[PDB]
Amino acid sequence: EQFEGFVYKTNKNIGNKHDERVFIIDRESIEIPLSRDLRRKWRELITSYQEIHKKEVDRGDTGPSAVNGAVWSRQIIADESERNLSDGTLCYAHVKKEDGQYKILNLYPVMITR
RNA sequence: ACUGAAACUGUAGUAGAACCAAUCGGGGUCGUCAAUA
Repeated sequence: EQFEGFVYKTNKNIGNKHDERVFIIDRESIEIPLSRDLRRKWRELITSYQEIHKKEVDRGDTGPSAVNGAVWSRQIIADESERNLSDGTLCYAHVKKEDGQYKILNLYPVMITR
């Protein structure tokens, strides 16, 4: 198939990780209102990612001590610009179907998330 | 069409009486962290 879209390149965050993912915008798409609730949740979650390892990042560790062959995930080393959910920022959305509608629970920077 | 003279603003009087630098706090202890394939 031929597709187009964007690449959600994070980094080699895990030792078994081989691939980045790219968002096949060429096809089906669904738009959902961005509430202020999801905005604060993102900022709080991304603050958590960036603050938790601040000591490890500042002392110059290239990746988390507990996972070998791996480097900081994009959201951790990214700036506070990442912490603000600005126009065209890429995400994973945690979603379910209810009342016949796609409810969105959270926005997450990675597949298996904090 | 003759300058008055002479005279300590001084004497007595404790910036002091009362007031707590003090109240609370085991030098203690477990699972997280990373995200894909």
